[PDB]
Amino acid sequence: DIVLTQSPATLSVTPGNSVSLSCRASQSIGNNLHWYQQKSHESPRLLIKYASQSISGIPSRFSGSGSGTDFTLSINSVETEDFGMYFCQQSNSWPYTFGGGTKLEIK
Amino acid sequence: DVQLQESGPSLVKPSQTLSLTCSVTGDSITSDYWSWIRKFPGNRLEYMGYVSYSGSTYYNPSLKSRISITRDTSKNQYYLDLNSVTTEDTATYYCANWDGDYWGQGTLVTVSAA
Amino acid sequence: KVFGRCELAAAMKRHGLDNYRGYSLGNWVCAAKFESNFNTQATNRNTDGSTDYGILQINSRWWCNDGRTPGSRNLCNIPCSALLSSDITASVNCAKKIVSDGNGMNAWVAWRNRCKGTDVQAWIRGCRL
Repeated sequence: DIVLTQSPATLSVTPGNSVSLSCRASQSIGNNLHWYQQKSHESPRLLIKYASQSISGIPSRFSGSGSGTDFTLSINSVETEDFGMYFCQQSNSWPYTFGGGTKLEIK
Repeated sequence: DVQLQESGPSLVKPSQTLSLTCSVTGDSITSDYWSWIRKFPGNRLEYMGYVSYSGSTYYNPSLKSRISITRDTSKNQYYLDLNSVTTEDTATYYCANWDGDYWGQGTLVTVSAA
Repeated sequence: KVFGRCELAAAMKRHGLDNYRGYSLGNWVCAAKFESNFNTQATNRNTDGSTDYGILQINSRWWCNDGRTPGSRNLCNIPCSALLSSDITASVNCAKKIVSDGNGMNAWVAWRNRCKGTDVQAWIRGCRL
């Protein structure tokens, strides 16, 4: 299966500061990498689809970039509502797989 | 608009079949692809599978063919059956459309001898 | 817009169609060639009242909503007009959902009749990718 590795495993930041989250695939997956946010007691929420495509209803401060095996999710000026888990998922090949997740917390 | 919601037992015994239901409100199930995803105790997400418009299914090989995803148009619901469960199947189960735009609230199912 | 063969191959690779769900890039370039002759504005009205839209001739009865087709299902949750842009983003997104069904690329009749079983790789050969 395609293995997705996320880093850092945990990231502490002060609201107002920006961050970038990494997700690398074990083999090329084109632009077929999606980003999800998940908070405790909640279901995942799609933030970015196909590496960099925006999602209606998601804050503009979220952006994605990358192709092939290296992808990044960036948050321009983190807000308190952004603290939680972030997961990347690939849909290039079956079975779809998820990265191990990156926890974003207040420093 | 569309709403999804999981229902079914929260406690099951080892070796039995775990069954969950996802009720769809707002549009026909015949108008999208439907999936099941679960989260294990350590923030580990696993895509279980999905059923597409033609009835074709795609199941994660990790499940070793113990899974079945079916639909019922008349009730506008789809289901998840997982046979011979073990404590390794304890997790929070979610239903969601293939696009990932609509998710259920998720439901914890614990597999225990008790 | 009418894409050049190599121009579309490079664009589709950028849009992640190289080896998407088991289908090599040549499949998509070939499909576009025989479905719309590389023309993003191509449209074809069908007898059942549905219409095929864009470079990949996506049908209005099952995939997109043009608001003029009987039992429309809008499986791609997108307006058919979006599939008529010179920007292939929406067409690729919808094509990916289409091919993710058990029928795969057999959804494209032209591909099935002129590409399946042929040396599809030839469609991306001689191109700067």
